[PDB]
Amino acid sequence: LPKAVVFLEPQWYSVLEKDSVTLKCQGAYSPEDNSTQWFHNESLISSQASSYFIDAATVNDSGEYRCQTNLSTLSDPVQLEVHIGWLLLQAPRWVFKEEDPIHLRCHSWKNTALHKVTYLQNGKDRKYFHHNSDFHIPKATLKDSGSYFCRGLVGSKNVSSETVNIT
Amino acid sequence: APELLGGPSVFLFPPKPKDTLMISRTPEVTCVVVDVSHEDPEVKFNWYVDGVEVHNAKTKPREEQYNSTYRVVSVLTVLHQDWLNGKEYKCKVSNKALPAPIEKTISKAKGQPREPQVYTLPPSREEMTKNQVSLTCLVKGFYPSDIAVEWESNGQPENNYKTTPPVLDSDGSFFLYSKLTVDKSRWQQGNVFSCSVMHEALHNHYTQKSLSL
Amino acid sequence: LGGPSVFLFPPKPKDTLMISRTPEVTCVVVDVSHEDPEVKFNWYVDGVEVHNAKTKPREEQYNSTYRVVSVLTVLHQDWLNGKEYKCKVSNKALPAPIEKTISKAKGQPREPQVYTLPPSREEMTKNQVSLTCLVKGFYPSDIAVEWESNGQPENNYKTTPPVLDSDGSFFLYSKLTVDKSRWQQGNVFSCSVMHEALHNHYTQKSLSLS
Ligand SMILES: *[C@H]1O[C@H](CO[C@H]2O[C@@H](C)[C@@H](O)[C@@H](O)[C@@H]2O)[C@@H](O[C@H]2O[C@H](CO)[C@@H](O[C@@H]3O[C@H](CO[C@H]4O[C@H](CO)[C@@H](O)[C@H](O)[C@@H]4O[C@@H]4O[C@H](CO)[C@@H](O)[C@H](O)[C@H]4NC(C)=O)[C@@H](O)[C@H](O[C@H]4O[C@H](CO)[C@@H](O)[C@H](O)[C@@H]4O[C@@H]4O[C@H](CO)[C@@H](O)[C@H](O)[C@H]4NC(C)=O)[C@@H]3O)[C@H](O)[C@H]2NC(C)=O)[C@H](O)[C@H]1NC(C)=O
Ligand SMILES: *[C@H]1O[C@H](CO[C@H]2O[C@@H](C)[C@@H](O)[C@@H](O)[C@@H]2O)[C@@H](O[C@@H]2O[C@H](CO)[C@@H](O[C@@H]3O[C@H](CO[C@H]4O[C@H](CO)[C@@H](O)[C@H](O)[C@@H]4O[C@H]4O[C@H](CO)[C@@H](O[C@@H]5O[C@H](CO)[C@H](O)[C@H](O)[C@H]5O)[C@H](O)[C@H]4NC(C)=O)[C@@H](O)[C@H](O[C@@H]4O[C@H](CO)[C@@H](O)[C@H](O)[C@@H]4O)[C@@H]3O)[C@H](O)[C@H]2NC(C)=O)[C@H](O)[C@H]1NC(C)=O
Repeated sequence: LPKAVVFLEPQWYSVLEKDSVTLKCQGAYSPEDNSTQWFHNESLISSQASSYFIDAATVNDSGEYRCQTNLSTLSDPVQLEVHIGWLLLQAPRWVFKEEDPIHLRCHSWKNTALHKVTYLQNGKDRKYFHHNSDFHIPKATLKDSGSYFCRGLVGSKNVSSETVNIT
Repeated sequence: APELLGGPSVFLFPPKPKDTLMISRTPEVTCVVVDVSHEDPEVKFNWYVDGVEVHNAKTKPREEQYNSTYRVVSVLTVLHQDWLNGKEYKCKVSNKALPAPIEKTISKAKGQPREPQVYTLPPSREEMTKNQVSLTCLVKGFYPSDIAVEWESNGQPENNYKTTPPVLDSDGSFFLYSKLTVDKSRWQQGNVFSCSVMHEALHNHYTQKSLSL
Repeated sequence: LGGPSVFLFPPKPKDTLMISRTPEVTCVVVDVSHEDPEVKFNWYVDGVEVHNAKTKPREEQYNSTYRVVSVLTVLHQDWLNGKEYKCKVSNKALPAPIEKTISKAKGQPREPQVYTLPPSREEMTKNQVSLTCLVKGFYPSDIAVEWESNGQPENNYKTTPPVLDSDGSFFLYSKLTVDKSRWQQGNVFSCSVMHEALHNHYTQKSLSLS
């Protein structure tokens, strides 16, 4: 028997509260009764949805998410990191090195409108933006070893994102 | 209408110097909150007296619309000594329209408290040409900047007068002037007046000085 | 919003009085991207374009953003007569140009009355002495006051900022200190007052013992 696999939608592993997440348990089921089992930190939860939908993401919805089915071994695990804030720096992984444009998204709580956004590394402004927008990098470079965090203007008040380590 | 993308701000104001100094006056610190979401009003506050909360009594809202948005305020009757002693009053506003709560913390300025000095100055001869002289009383060498001032003539108080706010003095102390507008006569006819100065470093949180010809 | 911002500054008050001084309203533009650093300034006085009237620009880099500065020199009269100065900045990332006008405070002015008020005996105890000089009934708040003691610019002397009176004018003191000895053993001084009134926007009043 194969293992079920859990996918995220959207593909952001770190998210803000109020955000919407969806964990889908891809795979095959048994033609006779096909229910799915979801595991939060190796524990259950209202077991069914082939797609457990996390509608209003909060901190607790955080942890390891795994899924199973009448014809699959326990899925591999998937981590959902949920934080409290106005902004959040996103990216599939922070451990980067070569051939891959560093994708950095500055996200705003409830997706409010963020403007005059800066992207920083080591308390130094590395990139400015009139209107909020992702921060990519042409060709991946070993010269991207630092601590990042974005911030901008939600309306007319300032907001910042917790810092992160782009290793 | 007013779009509000952004955490309705919070402002906290201390209490009036007199109210703090007069043991018969109730000094109340206020946590004003503006930009309250039409579609998400009323907030929960949290006052932390130097450390611990104080839900009991010490509370007082009463919503009130405005420009095109609401405005809630939290009054918190203080403790003369406390305040006048350094108690750091914290307020924490929480609207379901913010990602989290906002914490404003205000407290009596820190520094060697200083006892003022009130001097009353008679208008300048060159002003006699006017139809109202100006009774001027100074108030130097004190700290903090908090203080009140008034004018006693005899049995009953004055109105026609203005005062400049404290000004950091060359010696880390403070000072100010309060000019009194009386009529040419009233002064000339030799009447007497009193600069009423209320500050903390006062023998009884009160001093005085009369001004006559 | 979101884009470059614009701030307009006025001339220095003292610069607007001494004709020997050169006034200038400044129009700063911030949040100028490195993508569209092109900033087009258009200035307008009382409605017409000043064109150049000798206006000057050029750019610099701060945050990781740009800052441009055009600067129009203001003609004393003009300024003082209340002419309005408009600045129209327009960037590419700017949906529609930003206009900022600035102008000297509206309304008829008032001749500031100055009176020197000698210290008080009550204070004739301490070692230093509080000399004072109030100025009242002047408009607007555009005023500076120094203290000529001996054809010099004395040190320790504080002045308060104007305060609105009941009239519509303002007033402000200016306690000037000096060791006792000095004043004590008979000496003189004067506070300098500058407003857009005074004969030559200037007047001085003396104060000593006796
Ligand atoms: C619609 O709703 C409101 C009101 O509508 C309209 O009302 C008319 C009358 C008009 O004048 C406008 O007010 C308005 O269009 C509107 O405004 C509200 O939000 C703004 C900010 O967005 C608030 O602005 C703050 O004001 C305080 C001062 O507030 C008091 O004092 C002023 C004196 O000018 C009064 O006008 C107020 O009514 C307040 O009254 C006080 O009430 C107390 C109760 O007892 C009393 O104790 C006080 O004595 C009394 N005052 C009086 C009447 O004498 C300022 O302090 C704020 O400044 C600080 O923040 C700004 C940033 O905005 C900084 O630039 C500035 O430096 C200050 O920052 C502080 O600096 C110090 C150092 O100096 C630090 O120590 C502090 O820590 C730091 N604080 C910070 C930022 O952390 C600020 O200007 C305004 O007061 C609000 N009005 C109300 C209801 O009070 C609102 O914006 C509008 N909606 C929309 C579309 O936006
Ligand atoms: C990134 O960096 C940019 C540059 O900021 C840099 O500042 C210096 C100090 C550095 O150390 C760092 O701090 C930083 O790298 C940011 O630009 C700033 O943007 C903000 C808004 O986002 C602006 O804030 C408003 O500022 C105005 C006016 O501010 C005056 O005072 C400050 C005090 O330091 C000065 O920095 C500033 O230059 C302004 O005055 C000064 O400059 C004038 C023009 O040069 C002088 O006038 C001229 O003087 C000449 C001689 O000196 C001559 O006499 C001439 O005739 C005369 O015109 C002036 O003399 C001098 N100081 C004074 C005043 O005497 C405020 O009024 C305004 O306040 C309110 O704001 C709210 C909301 O905006 C509004 O509701 C109110 O109505 C008011 O408007 C703001 O505080 C700030 O001015 C910008 N700085 C610069 C470079 O001007 C940029 O924003 C940053 N990027 C981001 C967004 O992340």
